[PDB]
Amino acid sequence: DAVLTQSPLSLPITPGEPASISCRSSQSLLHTNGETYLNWYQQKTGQRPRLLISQVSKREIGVPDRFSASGAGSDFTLKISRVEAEDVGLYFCGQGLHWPRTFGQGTRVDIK
Amino acid sequence: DAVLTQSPLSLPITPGEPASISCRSSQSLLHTNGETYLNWYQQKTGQRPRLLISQVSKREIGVPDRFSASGAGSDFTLKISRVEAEDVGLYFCGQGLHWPRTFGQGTRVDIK
Amino acid sequence: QVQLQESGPGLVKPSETLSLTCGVSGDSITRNYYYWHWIRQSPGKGLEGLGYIAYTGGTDYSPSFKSRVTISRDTSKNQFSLKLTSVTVADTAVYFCARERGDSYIYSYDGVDFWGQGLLVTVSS
Amino acid sequence: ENLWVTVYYGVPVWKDAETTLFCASDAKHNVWATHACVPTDPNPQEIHLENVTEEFNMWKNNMVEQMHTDIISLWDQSLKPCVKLTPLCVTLQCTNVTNNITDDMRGELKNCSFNMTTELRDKKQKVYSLFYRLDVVQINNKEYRLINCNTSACTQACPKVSFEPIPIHYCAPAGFAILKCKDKKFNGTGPCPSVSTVQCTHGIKPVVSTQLLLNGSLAEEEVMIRSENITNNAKNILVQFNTPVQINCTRPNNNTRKSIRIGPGQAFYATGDIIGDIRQAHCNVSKATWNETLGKVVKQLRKHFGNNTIIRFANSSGGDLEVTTHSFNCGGEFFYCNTSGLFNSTWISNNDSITLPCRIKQIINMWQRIGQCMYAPPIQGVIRCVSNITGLILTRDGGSTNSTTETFRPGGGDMRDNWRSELYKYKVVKIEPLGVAPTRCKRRVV
Amino acid sequence: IRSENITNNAKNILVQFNTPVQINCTRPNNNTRKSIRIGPGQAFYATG
Amino acid sequence: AVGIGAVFLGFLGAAGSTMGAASMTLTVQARNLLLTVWGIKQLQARVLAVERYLRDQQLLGIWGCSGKLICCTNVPWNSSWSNRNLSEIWDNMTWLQWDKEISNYTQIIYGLLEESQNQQEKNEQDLLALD
Amino acid sequence: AVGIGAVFLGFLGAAGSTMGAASMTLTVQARNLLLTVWGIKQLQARVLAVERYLRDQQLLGIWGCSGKLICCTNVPWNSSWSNRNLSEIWDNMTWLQWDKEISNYTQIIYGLLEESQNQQEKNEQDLLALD
Amino acid sequence: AVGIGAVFLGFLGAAGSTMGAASMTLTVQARNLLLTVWGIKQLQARVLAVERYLRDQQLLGIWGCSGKLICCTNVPWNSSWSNRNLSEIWDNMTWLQWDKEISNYTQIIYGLLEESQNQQEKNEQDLLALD
Ligand SMILES: *[C@@H]1O[C@H](CO)[C@@H](O[C@@H]2O[C@H](CO)[C@@H](O[C@@H]3O[C@H](CO[C@H]4O[C@H](CO)[C@@H](O)[C@H](O)[C@@H]4O)[C@@H](O)[C@H](O[C@H]4O[C@H](CO)[C@@H](O)[C@H](O)[C@@H]4O)[C@@H]3O)[C@H](O)[C@H]2NC(C)=O)[C@H](O)[C@H]1NC(C)=O
Ligand SMILES: *[C@@H]1O[C@H](CO)[C@@H](O[C@@H]2O[C@H](CO)[C@@H](O[C@@H]3O[C@H](CO)[C@@H](O)[C@H](O)[C@@H]3O)[C@H](O)[C@H]2NC(C)=O)[C@H](O)[C@H]1NC(C)=O
Ligand SMILES: *[C@@H]1O[C@H](CO)[C@@H](O[C@@H]2O[C@H](CO)[C@@H](O[C@@H]3O[C@H](CO)[C@@H](O)[C@H](O)[C@@H]3O)[C@H](O)[C@H]2NC(C)=O)[C@H](O)[C@H]1NC(C)=O
Ligand SMILES: *[C@@H]1O[C@H](CO)[C@@H](O[C@@H]2O[C@H](CO)[C@@H](O[C@@H]3O[C@H](CO)[C@@H](O)[C@H](O)[C@@H]3O)[C@H](O)[C@H]2NC(C)=O)[C@H](O)[C@H]1NC(C)=O
Ligand SMILES: *[C@@H]1O[C@H](CO)[C@@H](O[C@@H]2O[C@H](CO)[C@@H](O[C@@H]3O[C@H](CO)[C@@H](O)[C@H](O)[C@@H]3O)[C@H](O)[C@H]2NC(C)=O)[C@H](O)[C@H]1NC(C)=O
Ligand SMILES: *[C@@H]1O[C@H](CO)[C@@H](O[C@@H]2O[C@H](CO)[C@@H](O[C@@H]3O[C@H](CO)[C@@H](O)[C@H](O)[C@@H]3O)[C@H](O)[C@H]2NC(C)=O)[C@H](O)[C@H]1NC(C)=O
Ligand SMILES: *[C@@H]1O[C@H](CO)[C@@H](O[C@@H]2O[C@H](CO)[C@@H](O)[C@H](O)[C@H]2NC(C)=O)[C@H](O)[C@H]1NC(C)=O
Ligand SMILES: *[C@@H]1O[C@H](CO)[C@@H](O[C@@H]2O[C@H](CO)[C@@H](O)[C@H](O)[C@H]2NC(C)=O)[C@H](O)[C@H]1NC(C)=O
Ligand SMILES: *[C@@H]1O[C@H](CO)[C@@H](O)[C@H](O)[C@H]1NC(C)=O
Ligand SMILES: *[C@@H]1O[C@H](CO)[C@@H](O)[C@H](O)[C@H]1NC(C)=O
Ligand SMILES: *[C@@H]1O[C@H](CO)[C@@H](O)[C@H](O)[C@H]1NC(C)=O
Ligand SMILES: *[C@@H]1O[C@H](CO)[C@@H](O)[C@H](O)[C@H]1NC(C)=O
Ligand SMILES: *[C@@H]1O[C@H](CO)[C@@H](O)[C@H](O)[C@H]1NC(C)=O
Ligand SMILES: *[C@@H]1O[C@H](CO)[C@@H](O)[C@H](O)[C@H]1NC(C)=O
Ligand SMILES: *[C@@H]1O[C@H](CO)[C@@H](O)[C@H](O)[C@H]1NC(C)=O
Ligand SMILES: *[C@@H]1O[C@H](CO)[C@@H](O)[C@H](O)[C@H]1NC(C)=O
Ligand SMILES: *[C@@H]1O[C@H](CO)[C@@H](O)[C@H](O)[C@H]1NC(C)=O
Ligand SMILES: *[C@@H]1O[C@H](CO)[C@@H](O)[C@H](O)[C@H]1NC(C)=O
Ligand SMILES: *[C@@H]1O[C@H](CO)[C@@H](O)[C@H](O)[C@H]1NC(C)=O
Ligand SMILES: *[C@@H]1O[C@H](CO)[C@@H](O)[C@H](O)[C@H]1NC(C)=O
Ligand SMILES: *[C@@H]1O[C@H](CO)[C@@H](O)[C@H](O)[C@H]1NC(C)=O
Ligand SMILES: *[C@@H]1O[C@H](CO)[C@@H](O)[C@H](O)[C@H]1NC(C)=O
Ligand SMILES: *[C@@H]1O[C@H](CO)[C@@H](O)[C@H](O)[C@H]1NC(C)=O
Ligand SMILES: *[C@@H]1O[C@H](CO)[C@@H](O)[C@H](O)[C@H]1NC(C)=O
Ligand SMILES: *[C@@H]1O[C@H](CO)[C@@H](O)[C@H](O)[C@H]1NC(C)=O
Ligand SMILES: *[C@@H]1O[C@H](CO)[C@@H](O)[C@H](O)[C@H]1NC(C)=O
Ligand SMILES: *[C@@H]1O[C@H](CO)[C@@H](O)[C@H](O)[C@H]1NC(C)=O
Ligand SMILES: *[C@@H]1O[C@H](CO)[C@@H](O)[C@H](O)[C@H]1NC(C)=O
Ligand SMILES: *[C@@H]1O[C@H](CO)[C@@H](O)[C@H](O)[C@H]1NC(C)=O
Ligand SMILES: *[C@@H]1O[C@H](CO)[C@@H](O)[C@H](O)[C@H]1NC(C)=O
Repeated sequence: DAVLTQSPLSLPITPGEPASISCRSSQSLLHTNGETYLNWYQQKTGQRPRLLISQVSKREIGVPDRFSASGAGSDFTLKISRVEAEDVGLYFCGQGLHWPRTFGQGTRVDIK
Repeated sequence: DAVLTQSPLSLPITPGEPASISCRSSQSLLHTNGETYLNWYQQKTGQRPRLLISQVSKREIGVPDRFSASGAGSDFTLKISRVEAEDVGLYFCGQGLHWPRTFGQGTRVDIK
Repeated sequence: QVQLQESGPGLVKPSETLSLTCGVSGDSITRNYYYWHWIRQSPGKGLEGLGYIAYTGGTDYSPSFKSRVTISRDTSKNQFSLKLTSVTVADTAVYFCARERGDSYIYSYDGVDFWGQGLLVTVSS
Repeated sequence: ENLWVTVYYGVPVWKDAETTLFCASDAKHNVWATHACVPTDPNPQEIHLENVTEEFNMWKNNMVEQMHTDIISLWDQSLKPCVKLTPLCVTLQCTNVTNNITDDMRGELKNCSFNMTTELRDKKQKVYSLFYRLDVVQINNKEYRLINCNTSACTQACPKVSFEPIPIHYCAPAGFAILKCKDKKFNGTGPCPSVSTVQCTHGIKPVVSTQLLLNGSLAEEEVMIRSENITNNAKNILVQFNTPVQINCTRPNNNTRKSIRIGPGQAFYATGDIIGDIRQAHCNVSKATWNETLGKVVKQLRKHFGNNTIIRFANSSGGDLEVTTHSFNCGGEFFYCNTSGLFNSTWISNNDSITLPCRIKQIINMWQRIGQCMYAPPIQGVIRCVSNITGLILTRDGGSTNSTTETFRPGGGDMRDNWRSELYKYKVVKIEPLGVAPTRCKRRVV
Repeated sequence: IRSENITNNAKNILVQFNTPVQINCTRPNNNTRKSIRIGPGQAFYATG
Repeated sequence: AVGIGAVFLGFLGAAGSTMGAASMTLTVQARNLLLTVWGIKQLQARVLAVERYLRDQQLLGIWGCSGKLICCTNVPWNSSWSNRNLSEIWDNMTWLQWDKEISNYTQIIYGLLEESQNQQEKNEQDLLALD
Repeated sequence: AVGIGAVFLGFLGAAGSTMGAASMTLTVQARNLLLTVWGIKQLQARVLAVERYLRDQQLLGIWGCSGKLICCTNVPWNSSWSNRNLSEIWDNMTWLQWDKEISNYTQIIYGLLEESQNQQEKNEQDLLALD
Repeated sequence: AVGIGAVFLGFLGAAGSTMGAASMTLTVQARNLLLTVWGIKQLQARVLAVERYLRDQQLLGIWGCSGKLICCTNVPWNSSWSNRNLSEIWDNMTWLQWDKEISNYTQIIYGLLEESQNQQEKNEQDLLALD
């Protein structure tokens, strides 16, 4: 089973400064066809999940450009240029290559 | 009239060594359009002739690869890279350029 | 595949008309770029081309036999025949019917694709 | 039933072809230009293909020839702006160095003095410099001259270009692709069970060696023996290791550099007076690791010639200094080490380091060129050299039906073998997207 | 006869033959070649 | 995301698959076709790539397919070339093996297509000229 | 001669005009796309222009518009990409501003067009196989 | 084989033949359109040949005949350009003479063809807009 391990577990922050979240996989996500499969999700308090970025570094339509990501192999990170007060909530890093599908334990963001 | 002359008249050989036949023409077979019109034929004892090579060097479909030919202008040669025991019979060289059509006298091949 | 087959009498007396017919199966005589010949294999003297018929109906006879050979066609049944008058003892040979390749406007194709089976005609009483 | 032919564009069909690949690098002076190489891809893609097999066959691929030509082009392009040493051919008066000279180094260095021109054509200057015994001949204190004076005049390597072998990546052009064999036990020839397509090849080190391959790519899981025809003793044998053996080389002489203005804007970097003690240059290698490596090579080499037979190793036969001694330019110093101490043992069925001496030379021609040499300027300070050994180039000693004591012998000449040991996993192919096949589709007559 | 303007005397006249004539030329002197090294890797082949 | 349905693969990724399955990836192969001495070498490589692409496009243009990855022609197949079953080729043979088998008969099909196109063009022009 | 009717403008003269009026002058832009070191410089520029033109032609070739300037497609336009009126885009905007706004979604549209054309080719071939 | 029927001829070998008979050999002429100093010369020649072919294909692309050697257009022939019967041109004239006679009016015909295609393109798009 491809297990995902995020870090840090908790990231206390304040508005107007950058933030970073890291996601690591136990197995390489580079498929035989030369493509990577990783997606970043967001979930507010009591709300349903929402896909933020896809295919490692492909920004979804309708999500603000403040969110960004990059990486390859087994090391990937999510970088937020400028965080706002409405960015609180859990963050997940999913993979769609190895069966069964798995997601990280979850990283929470809250005001310092 | 453009007549064809073959040589040698007889080709007694044994299974194990190559073979060669030559055919010449009195007039130049290189037509004004830049294409030669000489063909090779094989005829068995009491059977219809078969077209082996066309356009000087074109191995007709369904003919063994053991046969080959080359030439240009007025000199042509038919060479067998690997002769077997079923290659006994007459060989005819003809031209489809001048009118009336002519064919060689016919050289017969037989086991020594 | 295409098959050729000649038909007619194998015995003819001397000094009169001689007629042979060669049927065609598997292909149409009105093909875009193909010709139909009549070749005879005489013993010792070699092959001889009596004449041919083009897809357009035009006939062509050799100079030594232009005054004796005649070719006709009948597209309704897909066959062609040859008429030969003033036959002699020297005409005894195996008559074949074959189909060669016409030079198309775009490319050039040569060679006789298929041959018949051959019918020996004896000119003697 | 009726079948109609149709034409398809974009099929994966391919065929062998010859093409001139272009170099690529990180695009970060050195002897290798690197300015003609476009920047490498930030993240090269490797596509592994399933159920396909290709007939790989080295010793005939044009990749090695193209690489050889490229190395020649960069090497020639790096010597043109440098100064030509044409007025150096003069009558040299030399004398042996007797200041703390050791027994082994005795007569190696010769203190030479000669008349040399200056920036003004109306005057000359008297200077002196040190030269090795291998770069001077006697004319019949005594008179001497340079070895290249009676052959051809050549330029000196510029001091700004370093001899560091940075990696280079070869990439196929548009319409072509290079295949890679992912098999861990791939033989020098035959069909590769697992073929994979790649955009650009891995970084190949353009190192220079004559007997022992160094700074190369090691084997994936075991020692591999490569040879076009193992039964032919005249064919070289290539062996690749699985683990490396370190070697430490050094030049303890703390020599200095001296600039001699031989003309307007031209200066000759001669060797200055040696300060401190003088000792012979040498290299070291662990005896335990070398013994284990040799044992593994014997074990892998015995299955090709039989278990009963015993193989033997002997030193070089003879010939030019380039082939009879291992050479490799490191620290801007060309070395020539006597490898007779490495191949001195037998292998019968069923204090902790080895030291070998080396000689330095300044007139290096390289490859098989006689009309164009090169003068290596001296390097100030002490030179230390640590290196990784990856492979060797052996040669069989033709023998009768002895069926024993198979005597092997090190020695390589052409530089093509060095790159062959690195490019054996690649082959360039040409794709043909046009294809033809039948189906039931007819044509809509209008 | 080939010429751009035959009536113009200032223009060259070219003539082409239909049958050729043979010409035999020779250098009967049995000279020898001598090599003189005029420098490093350079030589001048003098007349011996 | 990979699954039990379709698969993406990569450039020349269907070389080991059958013709029927490999025919779905015709676009990926087609979209990837496009110191003075070194400048000459680089320009030579680019020019050669352009000539090859232009030659392929020209061959397609002479036939009755101006531009499309899959097209049909109006000439029947001749068993003499292959004689193999229909389903046995697409579902049990790859493109490389089929290419190797038809390699000795490509020039004939290439000439037949040109002949049929010329005849069709003249017939279409004559048919349209009766207005 | 100039008048109250139609105007001719020049090469890229319709840049300031609206999209509707600029769409009528698509032919002028499309028809104008075609010391040894100096020779290398000129050949490099020529090859670059040829490659760019062939790139655009290849992109049009992959789709069903291999030989026309204006062509329709089957994929619908998702409102999220623009959510703007049809009349306001053609009669109250220029190509430069529209290109600036749609630049963030060009790759998605190109991929959708390519996939749709490939699927349409497979469907047409399958339907044609019946006849 | 040569006979009373058709004739193969050669590349640019039907120049003396009439227009009606030479119009059947368009494919043969179309298919044959494709030390540092010497490299520059050969590269220049190759680039010029490719540019010429690309320009011809571009001209055909602008018109509605981008993928066919023989096509039809909607703009008629004004008598002022040739004022000669139809039979006397195809059955009594060659391409060299017809080309020399129309050489002074080719540019006008080219402009008319381009304008006609542009108008038809917009008319067809407007008509298809109803769907
Ligand atoms: C096989 O691979 C090995 C690597 O293991 C190579 O070993 C390298 O050899 C080169 C010389 O060929 C070494 O480079 C020299 O190192 C000297 C020591 O300096 C040390 O400290 C400085 C601090 O800045 C480091 O930058 C440096 O890397 C060392 O760690 C330097 O003094 C030398 O600089 C002089 O020469 C250069 C040009 O080469 C000039 O630009 C400088 O101004 C100065 O004059 C030089 O950098 C290198 O350190 C070795 N690497 C290791 C890990 O030891 C082998 O050369 C290689 N090939 C072969 C054939 O074996
Ligand atoms: C390499 O070869 C293997 C073996 O042929 C390929 O696996 C095969 O993939 C095809 C799909 O194209 C399978 O066909 C389908 O299988 C399902 C199974 O339920 C069946 O329901 C369908 O009707 C159809 O038969 C085929 O079974 C499968 N073979 C196996 C698993 O043994 C593989 O795709 C090839 N890979 C490449 C890159 O060519
Ligand atoms: C397509 O044509 C090529 C030639 O252009 C054919 O290749 C040839 O194939 C034959 C076998 O059919 C090879 O013959 C060899 O004979 C020796 C002696 O008997 C035998 O030991 C070999 O194993 C081999 O069978 C021949 O070398 C080979 N090449 C040439 C240049 O002739 C090919 O077979 C043809 N393919 C088809 C499908 O017709
Ligand atoms: C630059 O922008 C100006 C607008 O600021 C453009 O002028 C406009 O040109 C259009 C042409 O269709 C005019 O529309 C016409 O208006 C008259 C009067 O209402 C009407 O009868 C016609 O049927 C048509 O609708 C528009 O009025 C006019 N606006 C102004 C303020 O003059 C100008 O053409 C643009 N130039 C370029 C090169 O883009
Ligand atoms: C080169 O020029 C000669 C002389 O004009 C051409 O020969 C002539 O070709 C024409 C056109 O095919 C022939 O006209 C037709 O003749 C047939 C009978 O063969 C008749 O049924 C038609 O109604 C029409 O009259 C013409 O007879 C023929 N011969 C002469 C003496 O004029 C030749 O074809 C030209 N070749 C080339 C390659 O341009
Ligand atoms: C197409 O245009 C070209 C060039 O504009 C025309 O060629 C020219 O035609 C005229 C005749 O209209 C030639 O004039 C000659 O003048 C002499 C002296 O008066 C007279 O003896 C001749 O009989 C002839 O009239 C002129 O030399 C010729 N070439 C040039 C370079 O001007 C051509 O006639 C035009 N074709 C058509 C169909 O309009
Ligand atoms: C090589 O020879 C030169 C020339 O004699 C030596 O240079 C002189 O050495 C002596 C003794 O050390 C000094 O007193 C002089 O001043 C030096 N220079 C000149 C111009 O005479 C040089 O030392 C010798 N080097 C070696 C290693 O023997
Ligand atoms: C350098 O040049 C000087 C000047 O020509 C040479 O000195 C001459 O040497 C010869 C041969 O020993 C004597 O006959 C002359 O009398 C010397 N002339 C002078 C002015 O000293 C000298 O030999 C040359 N070589 C070296 C190595 O210094
Ligand atoms: C100087 O060295 C040479 C070798 O190059 C040697 O033959 C000669 O005897 C030596 N002379 C002295 C005095 O040591
Ligand atoms: C140059 O001199 C050396 C030493 O005397 C000799 O070995 C070599 O053969 C000479 N080369 C030529 C070209 O004479
Ligand atoms: C590689 O394969 C060839 C062909 O079978 C064989 O002759 C050769 O000995 C093999 N080499 C090794 C090291 O297995
Ligand atoms: C290899 O060498 C042997 C002689 O040792 C020779 O007989 C053979 O033909 C050579 N080639 C191959 C492919 O075995
Ligand atoms: C090599 O080994 C000898 C052993 O005595 C030692 O003296 C020398 O310093 C060593 N050299 C290096 C470079 O390790
Ligand atoms: C070379 O020097 C390094 C210095 O750390 C040492 O670890 C290594 O053992 C030495 N190797 C030999 C063969 O002396
Ligand atoms: C290698 O090491 C083994 C250890 O037992 C020893 O027996 C053998 O003689 C050694 N070989 C050499 C060549 O030193
Ligand atoms: C040599 O010995 C090995 C075992 O170490 C064995 O597997 C191999 O078969 C032997 N060689 C022969 C030719 O029997
Ligand atoms: C090493 O090779 C040389 C070749 O000239 C030879 O003279 C020498 O004896 C060899 N060394 C040993 C230990 O045999
Ligand atoms: C290399 O060393 C051995 C050690 O015995 C010696 O015999 C041989 O002569 C040396 N090689 C040279 C070229 O001097
Ligand atoms: C090789 O080993 C033998 C063992 O007796 C020794 O005498 C000889 O000196 C050695 N030679 C070298 C070059 O190490
Ligand atoms: C060489 O000697 C000089 C003496 O001043 C010293 O400064 C320098 O460090 C020495 N070289 C090395 C590499 O230690
Ligand atoms: C040499 O080999 C060691 C052991 O594999 C490795 O750690 C080191 O990086 C290598 N150095 C070079 C320059 O390849
Ligand atoms: C060539 O023909 C022209 C025109 O008849 C004539 O004036 C000229 O004199 C001829 N050339 C020669 C060299 O006679
Ligand atoms: C040829 O030369 C004559 C004078 O000899 C001159 O009148 C005439 O113009 C020239 N040119 C031609 C074409 O005749
Ligand atoms: C030319 O003729 C003269 C006549 O005396 C003769 O001596 C000489 O040898 C001849 N030369 C040649 C080259 O024929
Ligand atoms: C020229 O002189 C050489 C000198 O050896 C001699 O061999 C040769 O025969 C002479 N030539 C003639 C033609 O006598
Ligand atoms: C084979 O080619 C011939 C050419 O005339 C064609 O008529 C036939 O239909 C083709 N094969 C079949 C049976 O479809
Ligand atoms: C296909 O080939 C197989 C193998 O000979 C045969 O049994 C079968 O009848 C053929 N036809 C079909 C429609 O499967
Ligand atoms: C929105 O995009 C989807 C693709 O997921 C498409 O199916 C749908 O038709 C689009 N909406 C409209 C209104 O076209
Ligand atoms: C165009 O957009 C405006 C908003 O500015 C809206 O009021 C108007 O109704 C829209 N036009 C149509 C036809 O919906
Ligand atoms: C050809 O045109 C001329 C002049 O227009 C006319 O007199 C003649 O009758 C025409 N011929 C035919 C056959 O229409």
